[PDB]
Amino acid sequence: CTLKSFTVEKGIYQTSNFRVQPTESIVRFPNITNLCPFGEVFNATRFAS
Amino acid sequence: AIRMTQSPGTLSLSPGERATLSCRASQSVSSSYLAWYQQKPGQAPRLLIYGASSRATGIPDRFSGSGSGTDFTLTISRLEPEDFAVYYCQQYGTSPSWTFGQGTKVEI
Ligand SMILES: *[C@@H]1O[C@H](CO)[C@@H](O)[C@H](O)[C@H]1NC(C)=O
Repeated sequence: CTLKSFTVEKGIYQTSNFRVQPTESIVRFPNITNLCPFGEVFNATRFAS
Repeated sequence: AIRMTQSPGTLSLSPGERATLSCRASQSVSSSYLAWYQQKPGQAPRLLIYGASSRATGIPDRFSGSGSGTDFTLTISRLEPEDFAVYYCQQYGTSPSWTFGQGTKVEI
């Protein structure tokens, strides 16, 4: 397929690339224990000028 | 632990007058996290004010909230036959640490 031919002559042909695929996914976020106070911004009684 | 107290202990007024209830905090409480509830006997608390100045859905405009720091105020401009029930002030937040007042009773 790389040579686009059904006959292959004697030689060495680079046909593809090899890649070790990942095994699993890792997530590392900071150890945070607070909720963002978005209520007092989006739910304020009076927005500023 | 913040302590929320209410004044007066019992408020006696006639219908059509002006009612003012005060909530005192042992510390400085953010005005964004103060609520006012009205509870008639035999019922669940009804949220009147949140954010210390915003009225819940269906609340008559005769109720108003104000204040900051340690002093917060719930003002009823014109008492009505339905506006005579217990009143609580609550301090809350985005953290699991809330507090309630001891209750102020408005009577005829
Ligand atoms: C994250 O913090 C909590 C305390 O807030 C602690 O109990 C927990 O062990 C911490 N976790 C890590 C991975 O540091």
